[PDB]
Amino acid sequence: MVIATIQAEDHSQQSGTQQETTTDTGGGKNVGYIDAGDWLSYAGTPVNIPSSGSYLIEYRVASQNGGGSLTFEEAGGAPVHGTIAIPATGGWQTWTTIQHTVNLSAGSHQFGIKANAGGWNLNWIRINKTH
Ligand SMILES: O[C@@H]1[C@@H](O)[C@H](O[C@@H]2CO[C@@H](O[C@@H]3CO[C@@H](O[C@@H]4CO[C@@H](O)[C@H](O)[C@H]4O)[C@H](O)[C@H]3O)[C@H](O)[C@H]2O)OC[C@H]1O
Ligand SMILES: [Ca+2]
Ligand SMILES: [Ca+2]
Ligand code: NA
Ligand code: NA
Repeated sequence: MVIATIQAEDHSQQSGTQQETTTDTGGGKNVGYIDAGDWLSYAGTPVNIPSSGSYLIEYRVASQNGGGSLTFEEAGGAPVHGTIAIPATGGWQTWTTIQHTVNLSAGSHQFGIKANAGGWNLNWIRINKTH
């Protein structure tokens, strides 16, 4: 069951990135020009987690050459929830969905993403129940 879909471009604050038009399914925009140090805050749109436990986080990503990684966290940087490697997809607008699990406490969260290594674009993020 889906808890939230967050379009990557709908950040309340950011550093070092730029929006661009995406040709991915559904159109709209993606965040691009993501490099080490860059970040996206979704603190403006808190998401409610109904119960403590495991959640599946999905990211809609594109990467010409691979090598990227990100850290999913609360905005401001702590606690950190998890990290994920972003694979090469064949190009900047060739999209795939990647995923990992993290533990989240129940209640209102203000999420953020920190790029540890660049080379990827982000269309949206999705938070899902597991159990
Ligand atoms: O006396 C009564 C007033 O208190 C009441 O005012 C309402 C109070 O609630 C207001 O909504 C608030 C707005 O802030 C939200 O938290 C933010 C969530 O995003 C975060 O990024 C940010 O940092 C937080 O500050 C909070 O959840 C929400 O409840 C509302 O706008 C006011 O109208 O009005 C009725 C009076 O009788
Ligand atoms: Ca950048
Ligand atoms: Ca988008
Ligand atoms: Na492409
Ligand atoms: Na980089």
